[PDB]
Amino acid sequence: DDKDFLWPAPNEEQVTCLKMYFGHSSFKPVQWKVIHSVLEERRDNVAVMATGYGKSLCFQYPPVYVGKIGLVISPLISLMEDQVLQLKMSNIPACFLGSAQSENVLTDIKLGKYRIVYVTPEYCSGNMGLLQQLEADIGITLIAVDEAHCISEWGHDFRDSFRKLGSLKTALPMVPIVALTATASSSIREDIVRCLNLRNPQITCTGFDRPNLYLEVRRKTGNILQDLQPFLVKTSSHWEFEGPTIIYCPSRKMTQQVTGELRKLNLSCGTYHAGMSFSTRKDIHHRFVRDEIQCVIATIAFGMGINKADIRQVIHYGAPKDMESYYQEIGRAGRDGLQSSCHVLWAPADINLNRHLLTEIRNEKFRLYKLKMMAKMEKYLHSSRCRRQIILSHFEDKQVQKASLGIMGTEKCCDNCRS
Ligand SMILES: Cc1ncnc(C(=O)N2CCC3(CC2)OC[C@H](C)c2c3c(=O)n3nc(C4=CCOCC4)nc3n2CC(=O)Nc2ccc(C(F)(F)F)cc2Cl)c1O
Ligand SMILES: [Cl-]
Ligand SMILES: [Zn+2]
Repeated sequence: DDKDFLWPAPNEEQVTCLKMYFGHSSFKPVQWKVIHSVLEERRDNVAVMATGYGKSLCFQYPPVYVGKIGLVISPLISLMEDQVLQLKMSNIPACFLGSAQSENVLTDIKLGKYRIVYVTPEYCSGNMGLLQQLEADIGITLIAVDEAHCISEWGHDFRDSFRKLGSLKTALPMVPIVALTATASSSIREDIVRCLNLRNPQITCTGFDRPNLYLEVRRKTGNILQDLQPFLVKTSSHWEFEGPTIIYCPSRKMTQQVTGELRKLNLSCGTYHAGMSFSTRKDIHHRFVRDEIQCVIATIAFGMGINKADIRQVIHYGAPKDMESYYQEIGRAGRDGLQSSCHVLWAPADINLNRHLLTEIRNEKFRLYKLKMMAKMEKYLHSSRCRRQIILSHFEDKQVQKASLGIMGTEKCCDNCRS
C-alpha cells in the first residue's frame, strides 16, 4: 500500500472521503505532506509543482474532509471555472466568487453552503472583511494562492493584484496559506515566503524529471579511500572531486573519518554536523557557495537553505536514513540543470538497514512504519530495476514517469539501465 509509507497513517475516514469525493485510493507522499500539515499543523506551504497533475487535491481535499471552507486565489479564470465544474460534478459545493457573481452566491457562502470558493487576487484584495466573517462563522481550512510567483517583482510574470495578499496573514493569522507555483527557483521561493508573510513554511517540489541527475548504487568495501578513489582526479600533484560535492554519512563519527581520509590528499573539503558551532557551519556553508571548499562531508543536518545551483556529485557514504531523506538529499544535486551524479555506497552492515533498533521502538504503529521504510530502502538498493522508475513511482504522480521515459533505459539514466 502507499499508506504503508505515509506518517502519520491516513485514518479509514480520510481514505473513505478521498474515494467518495475525488475517486482515489491513495495519497502520494507530497500530497499527504501538504494535506496533513494543513489539517493537523495548520502550517503554511510553498508547494512547487512543474505541472497541475495531483496539484488540486492538496488545497481541495482539506476543506472537503473537515466540511468547512477553502479559499483558492488564482488569476487563471478558465481553469478555476473548470475545477469549480469538476467539484460540482463530484458533489462538492463550490463557486467562483467575483463582483458579477456576488448577488447569486455571496449569501450562500456566508451561510456556509460552499466547501471551496475560487476568487481573483483583485476581488480578495477588496474583501478582507468577508474572509474574517468566514473564519469567524465557518473557519477557513486553507487559503491556496496559485501562480504565487506572480507576487515576485523578480520573476517572469509579475501581477500588481498579488501585492495586497501580504494582508492575508494580518487578517487571518491562524489560517494556513498554501502558495503554489511551477518554478523551482530558490530566490522566487524566498520572494513568495516574504511577500505572503509565511511562518516557517513547508517546502515541497514535484512534477520534475531531473534528467541531468544520474543514479548509481554500488557495494562499499568499508575502506574509505578504496570506496572514494573512483570519484577523485590527480591534478597539480593534489586531489579533488570532478566538481562541487556533498558526501552524506549516517553518523557524526563517519563525517570525521571520511574528512580525515580526504585531508591526507589535501582535498578542498570541510565537515558539517550538529556538534559543530553555527559560526563554523556558516563559514563552511559560505565557503561552499563561493567555491572556496569543493566538498562538504555532511550529516542529514547540512541540506535546508544551501540553494547551491552547481552541486555536481552527491555521495551517500552508507545507506540513506530512508527514501524520504534520500529524495530530499539527491534533489539538492544539479539545480543548475547541468549533468550531476548521485551514488549510494551501501552495505547491509549500515545502521539504516539494521532492523534491531526498530525492534527497540515499543510504539507499534511507529515501529512498523520505520520497518516498512527500512524495507522500502533495502528493496530500492537491492533492486536490478530502473532506479529513476523506483523513485518517481514512490514520490511523483504517474504523469512524470511518462515524460521521463526518454532519459529512462539509456546510458545517462541509472546503473541498472546501463546493460
Ligand atoms: C529552504 C529549504 N527549506 C526546506 N527544504 C529545503 C531543501 O533542502 N529541499 C527542498 C526541495 C527539494 C530539495 C531539498 O526537495 C524536494 C524535492 C526532492 C526537490 C527539491 C528541489 O530543490 N528541487 N529542485 C528541482 C529542480 C527541478 C528542475 O529545475 C532545477 C531544480 N527539483 C527539486 N526537487 C524534486 C526532485 O528533485 N525530484 C527528483 C526527481 C527525479 C529524481 C531521480 F534522480 F530519481 F531521477 C530525483 C529527485 Cl529528488 C530547502 O532548501
Ligand atoms: Cl458524493
Ligand atoms: Zn534507469
